[PDB]
Amino acid sequence: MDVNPTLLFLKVPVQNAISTTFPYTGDPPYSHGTGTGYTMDTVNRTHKYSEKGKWTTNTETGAPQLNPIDGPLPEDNEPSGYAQTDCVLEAMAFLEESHPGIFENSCLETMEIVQQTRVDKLTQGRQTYDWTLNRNQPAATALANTIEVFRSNGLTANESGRLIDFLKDVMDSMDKEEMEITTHFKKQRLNKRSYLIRALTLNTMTKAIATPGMQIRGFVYFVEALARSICEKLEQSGLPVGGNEKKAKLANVVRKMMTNSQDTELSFTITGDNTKWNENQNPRMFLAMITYITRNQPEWFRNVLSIAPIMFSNKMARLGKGYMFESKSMKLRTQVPAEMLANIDLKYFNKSTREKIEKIRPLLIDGTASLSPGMMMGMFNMLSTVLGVSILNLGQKKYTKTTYWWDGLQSSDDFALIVNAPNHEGIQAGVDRFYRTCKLVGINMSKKKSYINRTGTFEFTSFFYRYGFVANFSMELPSFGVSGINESADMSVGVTVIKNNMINNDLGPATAQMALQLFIKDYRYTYRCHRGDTQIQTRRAFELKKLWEQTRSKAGLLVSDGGPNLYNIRNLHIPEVCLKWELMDEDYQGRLCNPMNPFVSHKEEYDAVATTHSWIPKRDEQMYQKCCNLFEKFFPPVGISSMVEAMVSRARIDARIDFESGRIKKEEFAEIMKICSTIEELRRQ
Amino acid sequence: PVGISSMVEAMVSRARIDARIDFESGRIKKEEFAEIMKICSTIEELR
Amino acid sequence: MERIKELRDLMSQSRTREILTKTTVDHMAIIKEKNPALRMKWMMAMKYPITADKRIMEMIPERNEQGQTLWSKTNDAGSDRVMVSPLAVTWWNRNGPTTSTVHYPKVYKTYFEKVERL
Amino acid sequence: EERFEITGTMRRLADQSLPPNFSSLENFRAYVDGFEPNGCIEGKLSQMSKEVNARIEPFLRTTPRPLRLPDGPPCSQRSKFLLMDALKLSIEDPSHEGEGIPLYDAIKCMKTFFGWKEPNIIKPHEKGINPNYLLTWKQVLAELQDIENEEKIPRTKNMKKTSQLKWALGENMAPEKVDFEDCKDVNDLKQYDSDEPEPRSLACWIQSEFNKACELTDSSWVELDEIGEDVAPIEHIASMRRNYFTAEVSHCRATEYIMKGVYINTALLNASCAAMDDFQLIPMISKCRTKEGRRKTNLYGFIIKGRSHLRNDTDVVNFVSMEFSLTDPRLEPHKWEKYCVLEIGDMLLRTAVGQVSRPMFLYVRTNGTSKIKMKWGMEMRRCLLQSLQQIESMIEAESSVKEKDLTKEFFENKSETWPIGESPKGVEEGSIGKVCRTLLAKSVFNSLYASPQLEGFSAESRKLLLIVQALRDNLEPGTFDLEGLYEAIEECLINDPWVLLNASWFNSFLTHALR
Amino acid sequence: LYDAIKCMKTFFGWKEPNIIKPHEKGINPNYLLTWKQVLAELQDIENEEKIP
Ligand SMILES: [Mg+2]
Repeated sequence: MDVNPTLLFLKVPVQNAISTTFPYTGDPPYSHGTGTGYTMDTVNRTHKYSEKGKWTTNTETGAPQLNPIDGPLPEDNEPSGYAQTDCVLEAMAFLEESHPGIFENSCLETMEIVQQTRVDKLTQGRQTYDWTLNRNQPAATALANTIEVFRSNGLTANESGRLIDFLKDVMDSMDKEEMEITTHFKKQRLNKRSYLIRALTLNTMTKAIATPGMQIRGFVYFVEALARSICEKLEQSGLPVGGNEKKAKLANVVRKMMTNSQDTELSFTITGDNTKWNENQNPRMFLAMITYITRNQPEWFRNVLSIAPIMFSNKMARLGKGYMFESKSMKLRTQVPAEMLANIDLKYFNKSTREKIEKIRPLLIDGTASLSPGMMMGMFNMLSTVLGVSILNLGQKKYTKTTYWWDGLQSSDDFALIVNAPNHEGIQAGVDRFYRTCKLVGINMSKKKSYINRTGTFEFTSFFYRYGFVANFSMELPSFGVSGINESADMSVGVTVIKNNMINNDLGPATAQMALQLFIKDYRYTYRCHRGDTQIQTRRAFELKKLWEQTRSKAGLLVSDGGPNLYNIRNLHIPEVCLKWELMDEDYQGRLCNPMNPFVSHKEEYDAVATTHSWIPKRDEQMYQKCCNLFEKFFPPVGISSMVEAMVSRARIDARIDFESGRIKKEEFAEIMKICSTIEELRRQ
Repeated sequence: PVGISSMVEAMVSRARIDARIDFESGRIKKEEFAEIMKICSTIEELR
Repeated sequence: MERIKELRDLMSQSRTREILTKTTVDHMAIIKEKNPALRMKWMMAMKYPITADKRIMEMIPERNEQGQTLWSKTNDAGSDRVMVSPLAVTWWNRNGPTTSTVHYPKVYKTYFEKVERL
Repeated sequence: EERFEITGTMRRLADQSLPPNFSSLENFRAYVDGFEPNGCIEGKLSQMSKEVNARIEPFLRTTPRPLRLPDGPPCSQRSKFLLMDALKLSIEDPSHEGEGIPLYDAIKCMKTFFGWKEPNIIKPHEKGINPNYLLTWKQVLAELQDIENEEKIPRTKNMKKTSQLKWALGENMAPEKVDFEDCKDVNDLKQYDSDEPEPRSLACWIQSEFNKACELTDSSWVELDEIGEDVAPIEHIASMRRNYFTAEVSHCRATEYIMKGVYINTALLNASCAAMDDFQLIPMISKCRTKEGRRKTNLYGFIIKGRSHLRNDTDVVNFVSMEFSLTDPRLEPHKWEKYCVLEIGDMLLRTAVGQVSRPMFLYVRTNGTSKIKMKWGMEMRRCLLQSLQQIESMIEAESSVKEKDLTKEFFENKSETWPIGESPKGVEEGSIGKVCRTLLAKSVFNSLYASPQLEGFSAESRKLLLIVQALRDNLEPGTFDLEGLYEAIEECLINDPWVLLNASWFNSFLTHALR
Repeated sequence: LYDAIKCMKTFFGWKEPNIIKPHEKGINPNYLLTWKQVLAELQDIENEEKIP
């Protein structure tokens, strides 16, 4: 017998054991695909789908900009950027009709937010492009740097607290011809044009395709904030709802389309996935959506929300760091940057790389590639969902005006569509009508990724529905191991980490019990705190056994005092000290918690009681400095070479150069070469 | 002292190290440092 | 001539010898572990990884019954704190002073209330 | 009164960030403000080409072809350490329990073998200096005896930085960084040629390696800690599932591989941060309780570490990996592409049917790893959780339809009912126990041979599986670009032996799935 | 030396040592200090970089 796990699916249906088709369950050790070559393919393909549109030269940027929208209808099934303003607005009009007040009410809620929201909020987030130092950085550091420039230039409104005021500074920053920053080391000077490029920049990383600047990020929040309040009011929107709360939505939409359905009426679900979602739908279209939502609203609110799409329609994509080269014989390697990829020769590259550079070079302006059409991944997730839902919305019996009708679920690019009709030809029609109505707003269903079957089974956001049941398994298990704070904390954290993965990440109990076991195993090994009754040898073995013998109620003892692990599914929310509180001996508890103890620090999102276990760990000179000072007598060297063989190598070079020019005699040259071979015979052994 | 080195060149090597450490911290004078370095070169010329 | 004769002297002392053959030219500037999980495992290997007030030396003994050292008079960063073995924490929890622990259910009420529901 | 203003640089961008025809944000604003729907969609639908459609090619029992696996020379072993070929020198270490010293555990193991021959090369590394691999092994044997010369015994060993070691660990093979201000014009300077990785064909060994991974051993490879007494109903069901599974996985080879993973990657990372610029000898150790139950230490071979001044998680540590084996490398040489194998001694096995002398080999290869890839190997116990969750999730699902928990039936059913393998006859079934170990082996190999090629093939094949499932459910399945899906699946099948077997496993299923 | 330490580690019953029947013609506190010194110096080997 040759073992073949896939033959399971002969007995078990694929939805039941879908858990077995996810190879890793956890982040793998590569996540490759964010090179400079990869960024230029995004820039090219983004234009290639949108290539029949109007080319303009930007007045402020001086950048070639493509506008595919209100452009020529597609005659092939390849991805089209050519959206249709009249169609988008109509989809958004019929949404507000089908959900009366949704926009007006959701604006009122968001007008409450935009004021109350604080600059503090902006520090939370992934990698950011820091335009201050022309690098990617942590979010909080990128803001501190940005306010330091805005403090140096007359832009002190940010120091009021609220976010809307920080934006008011970002607005005024564009109008200013100079932009100066005191970089503590040097006053640093950027002209209005070079500043504007960096304010509208997307930069690639090694931790998404590319992160945006700190200027643009502010507005993106308030837009997604509006896009949230909308999604919240839509049944079809799969965002931003919780874990088990979402499995319901799958059950609902089937139960809706299957109870009405009589004998005749067919029902097919299509497992949906939209192709090149970000590269097609154009910023100008999001501006068209926002302005239609915020009609009959105050101008200030309309404006702040309008800013994000505008910046994204004028944006530039920096090409990471650049290309790395290598000489075979010469044994060199050199990194040509992005800045000097425009002013560089084309003849050095390979066949695949040349064409990619020859296509993008028209767009290349100041070491950045102009990208007016499309977007960068996971930026307007929620707003893009509204647009998606607006096309699902147009599947009501009324809007179709036919014997076929549709409903389903949408969340960003992933979707699920249920089409009903009295016969097969009817279904085929309903599908086409959705597929094509989608093309008019820049939504290109992936024929490769997508498939269709009779209603009863489908997938949506990796929830695998099969006749009313969705399979239950965690797709990302966390480090079950020690946290490295101290005995007291790590226990709480470790036990908390498992509970949280059960409630959020849909982790099964049996798996959580084993998860708990592997934590405790690591915990006891790390802190040498193996149970008191065991025979294992460490330094602590003695102390813990002496305590074990002394102690009457041993179930009282904490795991860090050689006690038994009392945790299980039910307990995991309780702190250990609380859990075992009643079972502790009076004197043990007396010592464990006595705050006169020398271990706790200053006598006084994890929950831990302060005990003796709440301790704090730690963070010749003549003979190291003696070797380093003799190195200065040789160099008032080769990087990889050690100290002695970069000292003995400098000696023979000065020996043979002082022998030619005539500084030392034949006697004093022979003495150096003799001593230089006594040092080499001490090294080898 | 190093394992491979002979008795005399592990004795003459310890002398120059104590000579230049007692010259910095200031235990022996310029006269008593020059005398050690002179004698340490009379032992090396017999080897 | 004098600098190359001096290099032979330092290679006869076997401690200065192991600073010249190990250390690299690049890693002389550093003479002049982001992941805390390992850093802890690393430190728990050491004799004395835990820091405490100097009063510990008056409170718990230097060695236990088996003659294991519980603390050492070592230099800590900014003040007169000393280095302590995890043995000391266990030692305290079996021989320390007993104060009245009636106020801990009431100080950590926010935490303890999770037990009352179960 | 809140008051937000678009002027200057922003207004000119606002005016340029509109549809074509609109030259002014305020003009456009007015169009939208006073926009009312007039069947604009229904209109532009009729305007659009009928060649723009989503016609449904129906998926029949006849439409799906077997995946095309690439042609080329046979694929090579790329695992860090040996798997089924691995050999271990074992000591029974009863009285001393708990964390000891690995260096001495190794020397103690080494001293149980008195069959070392004059080492000679049996199958050399085509792209390597083979005499260096022999000298390195001699240096190990040498430096291990030199510890019994030292007045005071050391905690760890640091190998002397010889030529052969400096070579193998790639010392002074890192090319020089040249400021482009200096090397402006160089007339033989070409980019880091990310070559099309030359395609390889699926060899047999990968299946053999996996077959052996699913087997039981005479050794408990995992000893899991205690747990709170069960109270709630879920806790009783949970513990039942866990223990049943933990029982069948306990002695499975896959779990030995998990331990080999943890111990070696752990020991390599500790050395990589402790002795940064020393060539540390790092013994390849595991531990197990025997079938009678005595604590037994195992030495698989040695790893010598290079310089490890590690700044990033991606930063590399070069190492040499000398591993004992009984398997003759001349039987499947295509496997040992990356290895230079020596013949280093003879083992004697005086069995029931007489005396059997077998030769002992040493699979030596150059290799490297990073903090991220070491951590990966250190966290290989998650394979147990991944394996249990698959078993747990299936039971949860198969129970849903009946409404009653099937945990006990599944495991107690002493009839072999799960289709899990193939033979010349056809699909052979096995025990739930065989399924547990099979699913564990899968999680372990998924870790050991982790590649983006796998990630892709997993994701794209999943679609084709779910389509086939719909065909078996008689749910009139249909595709939109089926040839497109295949091209995406097959795009992942290049040279990785693991992803190639998984594709063979697919074709193997797809034939039986349509009957 | 190690055969002894290995034996010593099989016993986890060491009390705070006190004199039970003294040597009439001897300094008894010295006999107690010597035993404490043994226990002490045996643990100090597991402090040394290289074990003797
Ligand atoms: Mg989908």
